[PDB]
Amino acid sequence: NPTVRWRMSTSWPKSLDTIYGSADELCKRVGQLTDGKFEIRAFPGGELVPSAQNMDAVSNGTVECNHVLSTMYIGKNTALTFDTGLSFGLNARQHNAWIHYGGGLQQLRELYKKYNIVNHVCGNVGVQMGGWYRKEIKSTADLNGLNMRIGGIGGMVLSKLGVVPQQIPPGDIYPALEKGTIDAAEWIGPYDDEKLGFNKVAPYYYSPGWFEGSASITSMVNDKAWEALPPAYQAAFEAACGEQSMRMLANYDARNPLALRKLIAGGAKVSFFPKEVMDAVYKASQQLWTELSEKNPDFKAIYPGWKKFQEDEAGWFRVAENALDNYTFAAVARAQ
Amino acid sequence: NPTVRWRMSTSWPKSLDTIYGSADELCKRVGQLTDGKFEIRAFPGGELVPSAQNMDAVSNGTVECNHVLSTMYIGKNTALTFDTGLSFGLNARQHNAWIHYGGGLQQLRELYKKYNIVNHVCGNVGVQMGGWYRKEIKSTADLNGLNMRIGGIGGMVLSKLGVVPQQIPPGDIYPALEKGTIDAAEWIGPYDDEKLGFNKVAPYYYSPGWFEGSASITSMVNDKAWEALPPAYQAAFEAACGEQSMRMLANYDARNPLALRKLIAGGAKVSFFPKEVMDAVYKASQQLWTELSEKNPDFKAIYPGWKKFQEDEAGWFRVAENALDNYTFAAVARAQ
Ligand SMILES: O=C(O)c1ccccn1
Ligand SMILES: [Ca+2]
Repeated sequence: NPTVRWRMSTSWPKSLDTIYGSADELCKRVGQLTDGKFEIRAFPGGELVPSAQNMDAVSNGTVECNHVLSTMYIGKNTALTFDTGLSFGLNARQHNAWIHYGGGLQQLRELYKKYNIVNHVCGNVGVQMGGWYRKEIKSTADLNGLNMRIGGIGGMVLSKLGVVPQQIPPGDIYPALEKGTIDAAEWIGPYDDEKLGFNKVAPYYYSPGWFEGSASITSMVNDKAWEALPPAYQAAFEAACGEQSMRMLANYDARNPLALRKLIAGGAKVSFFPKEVMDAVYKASQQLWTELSEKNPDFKAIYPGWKKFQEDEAGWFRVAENALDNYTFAAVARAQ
Repeated sequence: NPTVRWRMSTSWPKSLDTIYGSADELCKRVGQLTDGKFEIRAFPGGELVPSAQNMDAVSNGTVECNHVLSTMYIGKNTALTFDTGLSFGLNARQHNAWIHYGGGLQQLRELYKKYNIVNHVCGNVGVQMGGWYRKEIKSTADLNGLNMRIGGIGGMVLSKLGVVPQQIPPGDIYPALEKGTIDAAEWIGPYDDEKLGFNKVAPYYYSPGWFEGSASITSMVNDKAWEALPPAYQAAFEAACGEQSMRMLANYDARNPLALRKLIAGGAKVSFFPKEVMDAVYKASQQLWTELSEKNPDFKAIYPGWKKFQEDEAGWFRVAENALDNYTFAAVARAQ
């Protein structure tokens, strides 16, 4: 097999040894699998192109691949939200099940042909936190008029409640929050959020980030770059992505607990969103799916099967996984 | 003309097709990664050696690797329980986090090296069910004298409450339930149980299966066979295992819900173990760990750190992950 050299434009700061670290691991593994012959170099967000351009830069061949949240690019097609995740959507396990064994990947591949891309799921961050605020969120009144940084489809939901959302890139969130040009910000969770500093300027940390059931990460590959690879190199990339689909989330799961404990020790006020706020955003989410199905044939094509899959998945996880986890987590706490 | 040729002795009949199929996928991916030059052939349980001998067969070099449930070999060393999962143990995500980012893999590698093995995690079954019961379980009194097909660690815990674990060939479980020779049987979960029709002869299908936690699947590799591989072939095996750690579970997550629907349509009564029963089996499990730790320094050395990891994980998952999943699963049910 030949020597192949690619650039991977990520959307993340190097400081995030979780999500960026996973991109680096992916590249390293592809190298190992090919004796260094398939060399992919990852670049932090903003280095090669602004992260807002990471999809376009893959479609036009500027870079061979990226490492992104696909719904940053929601302005291209709202059906991209099936790739990243829907609000109150599938959890990480259920999402990977839908993708690989429920027909999701093939439906997304068809979508991505419109953009000269071959997509691969390559990570997940799980259920996100609800973000950082300067005041208590007691009711939906506290969301009306809020200038909030939020990535993904959740912005579209929150706009219905009067939030003014923006997908400001990660490295730019803290300076805006610090300056006060945004009032609130969500990123991912305790480990990453501590790295970026939001707790220094915002006292309240809410949970859960309903914004996605899980935030799944995608590597978009230029379709001509993909085609040019020999079969073993395609397999290397696929397997490395499948592996990071476990490993990235495993790193978050390992690292987040201590980070939260430290955030609380340092003064963060951690609270659940009130039930009434949860109900309001849930209802707004359901209204959004009705709208997107009516307006976007690509969303309409995927939604019904996706919805049936969620219904089946949720029913089963409620019976077994969650029956056990809810019991065990409480028993472990009592025993502590 | 392969460069390396290995045999993989699995513990499964091909009819356990989610698990055996994953072993096949693993071997196929390794072939893809190496243009067929690292050839691994999988074999069903018993074809090369009995499944009970799969660990020793690898230790002795009879075969290069296996595909097994490590708790089958707890008679050799009870610390192997940490590889597969403890009763009321980690969930699948938490186990993979412990293994890859929490120090678990290194602790298990040190244990396995003494048996001439390099171990890799390569799958997870997810939470299984509590089994098929002819009669309702209302309290721990109903466990005393219960003749239940169950083994391993679950049997050891339940025996403390007066259950009499039963050993019976797989094809004899259905007729044994039909005749009332046994009162109850655990097999696996909906996908596999559906093929055997236990619902037709023992309608109460109890949840959750706490017995095995979220059982992880291991490939034990002979250490000299492992060391003899070219590094790209080591990486191929590692990556294929990391990938199957996601894919096997994804396939069970996709498959189990349809099977559960079929079981319910055949008369399965999904039932939940009462709180009093759950508390009693949790307590009995903790007594077992105390005893295993007192008897085996290898178990004692791992347990406290594993327990702390579980406490840390449970504390964090309660904040966001389970907060959202519990909300969503309930909402999805209402909308359906
Ligand atoms: O832009 C975001 O909000 C983001 C990106 C990656 C993962 C989760 N969230
Ligand atoms: Ca986010």
